[PDB]
Amino acid sequence: SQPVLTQSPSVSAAPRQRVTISVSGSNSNIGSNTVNWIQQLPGRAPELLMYDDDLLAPGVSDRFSGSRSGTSASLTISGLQSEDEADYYAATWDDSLNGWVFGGGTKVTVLSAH
Repeated sequence: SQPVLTQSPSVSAAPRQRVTISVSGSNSNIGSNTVNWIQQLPGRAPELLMYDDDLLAPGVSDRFSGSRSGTSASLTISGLQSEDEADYYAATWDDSLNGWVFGGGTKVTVLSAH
């Protein structure tokens, strides 16, 4: 009974680098409905990060940006910081199911030299 939206896989990346997370859906969801991005920090509850495709929730760093076109969307993290290490989830409405649908989550791991 898997998540309906398809996100790109979990990724590791170095501090200060950029990462792009992709999600695809279909006409019934992302095709005609805006996307929210949810961030779940380690040991914390999920929180809203971006909403209505490209808007920053209160308190969210301007290093995040979002986009949507056709049946896909993306979240871009610029100047990656260790505090960005988290699970990221796409969410949207689906008119054929008459309910909210979600991606499976993308973990962003931030590299450390130890």
